[PDB]
Amino acid sequence: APESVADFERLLIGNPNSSVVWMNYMAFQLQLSEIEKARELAERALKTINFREEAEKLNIWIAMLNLENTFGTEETLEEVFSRACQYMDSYTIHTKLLGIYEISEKFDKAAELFKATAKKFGGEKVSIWVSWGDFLISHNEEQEARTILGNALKALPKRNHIEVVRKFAQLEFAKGDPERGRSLFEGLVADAPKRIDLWNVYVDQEVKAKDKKKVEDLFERIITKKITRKQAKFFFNKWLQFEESKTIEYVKAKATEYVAS
Amino acid sequence: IEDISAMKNGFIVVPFKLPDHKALPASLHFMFAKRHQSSNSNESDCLFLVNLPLLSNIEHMKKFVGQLCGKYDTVSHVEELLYNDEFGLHEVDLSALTSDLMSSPRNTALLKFVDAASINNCWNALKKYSNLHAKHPNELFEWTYTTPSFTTFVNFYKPLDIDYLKEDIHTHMAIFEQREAQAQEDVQSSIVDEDGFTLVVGKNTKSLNSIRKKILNKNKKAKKDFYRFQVRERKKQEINQ
Amino acid sequence: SNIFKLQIDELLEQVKLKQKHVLKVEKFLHKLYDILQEIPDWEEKSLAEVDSFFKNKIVSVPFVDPKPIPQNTNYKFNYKKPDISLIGSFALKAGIYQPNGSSIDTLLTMPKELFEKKDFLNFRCLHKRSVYLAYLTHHLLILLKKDKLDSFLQLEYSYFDNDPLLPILRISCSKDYNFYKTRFSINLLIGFPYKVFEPKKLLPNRNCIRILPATPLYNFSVLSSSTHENYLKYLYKTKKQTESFVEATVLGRLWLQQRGFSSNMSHSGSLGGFGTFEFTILMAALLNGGGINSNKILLHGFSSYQLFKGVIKYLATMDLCHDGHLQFHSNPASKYIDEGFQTPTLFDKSTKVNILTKMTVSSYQILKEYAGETLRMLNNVVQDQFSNIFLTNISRFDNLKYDLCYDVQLPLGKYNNLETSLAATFGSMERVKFITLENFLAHKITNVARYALGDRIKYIQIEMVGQKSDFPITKRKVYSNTGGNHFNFDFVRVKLIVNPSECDKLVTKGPAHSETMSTEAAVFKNFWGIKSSLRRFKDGSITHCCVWSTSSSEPIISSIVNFALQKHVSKKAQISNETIKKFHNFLPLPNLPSSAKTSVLNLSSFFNLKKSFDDLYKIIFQMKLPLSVKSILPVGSAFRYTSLCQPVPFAYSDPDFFQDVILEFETSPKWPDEITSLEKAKTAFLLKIQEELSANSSTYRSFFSRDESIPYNLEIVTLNILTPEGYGFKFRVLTERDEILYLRAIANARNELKPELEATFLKFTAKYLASVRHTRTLENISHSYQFYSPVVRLFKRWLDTHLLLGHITDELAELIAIKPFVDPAPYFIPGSLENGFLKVLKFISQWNWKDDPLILDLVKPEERLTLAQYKGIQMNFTNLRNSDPNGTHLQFFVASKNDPSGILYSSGIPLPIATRLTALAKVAVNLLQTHGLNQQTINLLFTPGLKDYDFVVDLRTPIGLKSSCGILSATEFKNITNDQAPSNFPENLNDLSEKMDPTYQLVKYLNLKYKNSLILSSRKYIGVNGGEKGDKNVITGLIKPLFKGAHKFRVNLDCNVKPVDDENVILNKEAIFHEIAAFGNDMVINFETD
Repeated sequence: APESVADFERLLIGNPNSSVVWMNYMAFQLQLSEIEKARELAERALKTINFREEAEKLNIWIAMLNLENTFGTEETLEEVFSRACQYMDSYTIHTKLLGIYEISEKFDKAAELFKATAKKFGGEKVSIWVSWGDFLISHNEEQEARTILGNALKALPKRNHIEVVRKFAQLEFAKGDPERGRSLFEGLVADAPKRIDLWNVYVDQEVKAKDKKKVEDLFERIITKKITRKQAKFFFNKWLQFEESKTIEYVKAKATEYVAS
Repeated sequence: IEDISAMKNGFIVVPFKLPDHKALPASLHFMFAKRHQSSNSNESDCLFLVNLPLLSNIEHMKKFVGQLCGKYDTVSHVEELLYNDEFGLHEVDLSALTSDLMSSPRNTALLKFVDAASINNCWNALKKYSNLHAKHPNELFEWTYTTPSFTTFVNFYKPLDIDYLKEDIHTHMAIFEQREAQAQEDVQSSIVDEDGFTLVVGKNTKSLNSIRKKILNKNKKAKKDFYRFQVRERKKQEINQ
Repeated sequence: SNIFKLQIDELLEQVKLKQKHVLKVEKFLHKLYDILQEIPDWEEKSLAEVDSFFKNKIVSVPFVDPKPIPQNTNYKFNYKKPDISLIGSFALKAGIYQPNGSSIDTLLTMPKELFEKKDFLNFRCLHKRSVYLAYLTHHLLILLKKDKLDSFLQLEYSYFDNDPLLPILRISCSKDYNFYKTRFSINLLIGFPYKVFEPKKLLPNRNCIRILPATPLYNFSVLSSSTHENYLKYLYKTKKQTESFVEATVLGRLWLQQRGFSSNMSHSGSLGGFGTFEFTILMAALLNGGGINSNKILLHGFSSYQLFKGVIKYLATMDLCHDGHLQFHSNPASKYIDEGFQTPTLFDKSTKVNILTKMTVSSYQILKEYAGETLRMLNNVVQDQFSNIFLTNISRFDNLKYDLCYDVQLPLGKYNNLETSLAATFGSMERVKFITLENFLAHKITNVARYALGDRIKYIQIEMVGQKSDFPITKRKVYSNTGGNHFNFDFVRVKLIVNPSECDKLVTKGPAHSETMSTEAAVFKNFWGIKSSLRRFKDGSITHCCVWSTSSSEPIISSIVNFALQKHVSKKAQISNETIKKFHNFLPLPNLPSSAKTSVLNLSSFFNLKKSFDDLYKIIFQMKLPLSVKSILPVGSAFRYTSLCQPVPFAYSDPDFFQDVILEFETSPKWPDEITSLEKAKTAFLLKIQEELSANSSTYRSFFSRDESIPYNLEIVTLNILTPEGYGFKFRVLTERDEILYLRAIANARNELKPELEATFLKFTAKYLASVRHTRTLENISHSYQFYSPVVRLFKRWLDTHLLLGHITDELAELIAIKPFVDPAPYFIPGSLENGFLKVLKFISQWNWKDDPLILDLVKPEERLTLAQYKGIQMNFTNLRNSDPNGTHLQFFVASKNDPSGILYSSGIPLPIATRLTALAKVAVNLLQTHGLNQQTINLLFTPGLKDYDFVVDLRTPIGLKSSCGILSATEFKNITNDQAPSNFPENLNDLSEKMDPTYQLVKYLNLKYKNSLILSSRKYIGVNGGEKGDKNVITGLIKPLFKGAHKFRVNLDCNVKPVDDENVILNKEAIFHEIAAFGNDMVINFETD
């Protein structure tokens, strides 16, 4: 077991590239609460780590900002945040910052950085917006995180405007409102029918929101379209083995009837 | 135990043969395999392979995948060994790092195909290859250790042929001065903006990238007298001291 | 002016707390002199019957030479109860806790009633002293045996300071009443009465013994037996005056025991004689003056540090031996009288004694040199070297404090067999001034070594080993078969430190030829016999001289001392010195005309390629470019006298056959912009220069070769030329643009890619820019430090046999070898190859890394590095390795004036290689202090130490390459290597791959391929280390501590993979070693795992 300082440096000499060992040496000073000495040891570590390993340099920067979020204060948090955004990727620094700021329970910086970073990297992605929407629904801002759709559609180009209503309908079916979520999903089914993923995952999210009468109407209302054999096997098995998991006789009839017409 | 032949994250264990060392009687060079993707023109339908043989170049990969093609009816469209870094001499590009243009994974040689069905046929063929090597070690699928490694690394004291590098750097200078004069003429010809804004430029500067990087790298007479609020502060001085 | 006294107080707390081992032993010696008090008288009884009285006893009487026959012993053989005094070391408080043992001083001066006015002749008063001792030890032994404390004591007859004239009674204790956990040898000594006779017999010009060759040694010895009590009266009165004496003299005795100067004797052939109470005596003599006008040298206004500095200044700037010496009288000024007595001298007129006549002329000479040397390294205000000046015992090794050693083995047989076993004198006039056989041979051998060498060495020291001042109770004498004789020495250490500028000068010069052959030419022809004669010179002088046939393996200093031994002191004794020849064939001997007869201090090969380079220089300046040459500058290892082949023409097989020359054109602002384009323009200039070279002077030939010693530039070639005088030069073009190109590449690189491009720029600076001032400075200084090229060449062959050159760079090895030269303190500069090499290995075994930088200034003796640049170097070292915790990737720190960064040559080497070097140095100094120097010792010092660390390959190319590298293989015939010598250039230049080796750069390629799994090494001086045929090479590899076992499989593991579990992988070690041999399929022959 690592106890002494020569033992720790022996671990780091015989093991250069394992973040297990690196955050063992960091968490020793974190547990001894000499965390400013851990700050100067961190300034050792970021410049003594090998520079090829992108995931491990992510580990050491995530661990440094973990120190500055767990015990530091905002005027140095923005400093190491600016240095992290300069040295490595600003966007993943933003995402780990948002997760760690809501872990350390500071809305007074978390909501503002949600706004600024969804402004920043939300014109080329969607996750920096939908993490904000899921966070606002989780902290009871349902209509505020439903009003984010106009912000997403004017932030992004045309290419994933299907995907923004896709993801906000995902979180609305997760813990928002089911019929208002179907009022979001109507733009999906009005825009694109020929994308066969949206229908299947929309009825699967209907299953996981579990309004069983509209489940028994939605599966029965897809099938009147041009359904090919793979799509038929998919929707067919996701209804029949779910009923395995008043209607079962009629869909047993439709297991044979819609082979004909 | 050899029947363990596939790892967690889709890695396909690929063993081969080794030649005869005069004192060695075994012979397990191990490779990995995947099928990864991206929409750009260098990662679609592509494969990693790790733990490369020394000087893995185009021609024995040609003959090896041709052996698999003629062996077990896989189709393959091989063209080039993408991002072959085995020694580690091409990570940071100095020329692109300080140039006007010609601008812009350790021992993982990447290789992409033309047909995704061909690369899937070689994927199924390679998984069966991995498990047949696992089953028997004597009726192998094979890349025999053919050596252009000698042809590029026992002859390296060669005088580089004089007429060849003559015409080579002749062509290099003949394109370099062309794009250089083009860049400088484009700089100090005339730059108006979308609106009316003529750009200030040097007398003998050469690149918009140059003036861009120098504008990136470039990122008193008050008086202690003379005013009546200053005679207010100095009378406060001359009564406090 | 601050912290050296903190170091002084550190020495005080190192030395002090003496009470626990002065109180109990002062109680024990109190009981002892109580026993001496109750020892009663023993009246006059005749000598011829106390012979029989002591005959059958265990106390056979010791004697001074010779035994007193009763034909004249008509002296008063009395015994009375003498005067006790408890003086000296344990009364003036100068006790270091040495594990060897501090001394003690208990005085028993003789009573007034057992001598006469003329007792002071023919040493029968010393025979009285010896029989006085014999009865005192008999009486004391029966008293201590009835007092039953013999279970841990043992008494022994010793000599007072190695003098047979004065024997003493030493007590050694061993395992309630016992004292054995520290210092030993509590001795008692009897002495003579205080004031007896008027000082004519006390003068050093007395001899009353029969037919006047005076006896200054003996009238000093009896006067020091008597009158060392006024001196401690003087010591006590200055002790009552002031207080700095005790710390000043513990410092003085400390430094003198580090230098090996204890106060026994150098007349008997041992380094010493000067000691701590002599140091006291000169400090208190310089108290009341010191000047010629008795100007006060020493005040107690300043403490021990400036007391010590003034003492060493006075001893270094005031001669005692040959011109001037100190005078003082205890009863009273002190001045500096003008002449010298050809011996260490200082006169004390109140005693008429010569206190510095315990050591000899060469010992005083080397001590005045040590005064000057420690004065030089003490007066400087630049750095602090208190551990360099005190805390390293330089007396531990012989060839480390000295430069080379001879061992004369003289089998004389017997004292009667002298007359046909040795050619020295045998006379009343030599036995009246010399105590015994070793004394007259010592003084004769130091005078004939002095006259034989003269202006050929710095200093000589003679020291007979096998000597001991130890002889038992039952025995009358040292009764010891000392290897072919029965005299108290085994064989003669002849230790030499040399002026290195005249070692291999093959003619020493006597006086010229007058017609009347005067006495100097006479004694020259007598001393040199049949060999020396008078010769003409190119000046036309007719002068007396002798030819010294210089050999390679033999320095002619050994031949001249061989003749000066076997002509005068003996005619069949022999000389042992085998170390020099033992490594001189470990030096590589080039194929040169009469190269065996050439010296090692000859540089004719380097001058030959310098002449070839200069004609190339003229023919490259006298032509026309489109852009002229600003300057070419060779930077080659041959141009700085370092390369392992002493460079013979046509010698392709050495990988550094191709020397490198930088050349730069003038500052044309027309250059291409990006780095590949500018280095391609440099290739274009090299294309033009070799095109005109083959156009005009086709007797030179040339080709191009890619270089990859700088990373990430793919298009950098060098121009190699073959000069018809027979040499090969690389040419690399430098511009004014590459430096700012690398700096702006650094500036605009991505921020996680900074330090690798910084490493690329550091390699560029080391290869192009600072390398020029590097080779300039040390090539300029090698002509002032003449043994530099042999010590670096032997160091580099040692380092390639122990397999480090594949990581370390040759300029770094060069800097580690210049470190003992440009700072040799406390030692000398090395006047020989062995002294240089073991000074190197002793230093680097001493040297640490964590708190230890290495600052050196490559300056001339007697532009330097001042305080500000010193502090800047130490400060960037300080912040460098507090950023770097323990040396994880930066091990050494070599900083000069030409590189205050220090990280230029130390970069790149792995921690196992650096720790292996330091461990090998500590193993070598361990072997040196344990086993001693020997032929098998040196062979074990050049053993491979292959260690079987995981990996051994045995490699032999299809040809042998030592006749082709030009190092001849000690053959009986030179045409055997001449017809295989490659004195022709190969026409198609592609064949140099098979006329040379691929092993070094293939190990380079494999190392950079397996940079994080195993580090590899290969013997890059192929049959220089690989035996005699010139074919044997190895490949070895140390595996990382990360890959001790199977590891969790990832994508960033980046190694040689073997899933032994679904989650765990390990090396296919046999497959990768097989692929190594598959790459070297024609190169490999044998392979051994583990």
